[PDB]
Amino acid sequence: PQFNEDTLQQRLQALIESAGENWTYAIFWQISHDFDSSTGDNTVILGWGDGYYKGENTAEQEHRKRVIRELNSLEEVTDTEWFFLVSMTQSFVNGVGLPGESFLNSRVIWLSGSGALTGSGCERAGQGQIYGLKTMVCIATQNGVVELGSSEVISQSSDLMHKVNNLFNFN
Amino acid sequence: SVPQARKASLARFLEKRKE
Repeated sequence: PQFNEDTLQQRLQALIESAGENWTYAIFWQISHDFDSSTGDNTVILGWGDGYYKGENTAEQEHRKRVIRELNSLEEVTDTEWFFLVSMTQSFVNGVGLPGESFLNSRVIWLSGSGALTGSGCERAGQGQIYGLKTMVCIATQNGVVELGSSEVISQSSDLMHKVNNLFNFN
Repeated sequence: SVPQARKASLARFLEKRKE
């Protein structure tokens, strides 16, 4: 009952392989810091920690296929796969956006349905909805924020929250 | 660090996709 980075990938896999509902992916946003010389403040910034993707036009597909094999270097690429990939380079200032609001106030933010996403005022929820997601969840942990996404509409179950609680650190 | 965290995750995702 005090997890470290070394089991993070296993814990993300456990969360959605064992979950009773059809979750598409899980992401862990890790806390980092950005000291601001101009004001002397040490602001929390959330960035990519790890992730686990489960899953289910011509120019776009070719653009996506070209980025994938270019990454492979150093057949279809689906909307949710792309969203997952694109997520890797996002970051969030504490209190800002879906992961940031979750962390700042130590919140569970559960957005179920297309309208909950588009009405959230969070650009990441808007983006997820564009890529076909209908449920997005952020849950604040001791070391960051766990995010879940699904192309299905999923209500908050105590079973899932029980799994989250058994797989991450809480203050 | 985030960039190697990215690389590690990217590696796994690409590897798991080939399946």
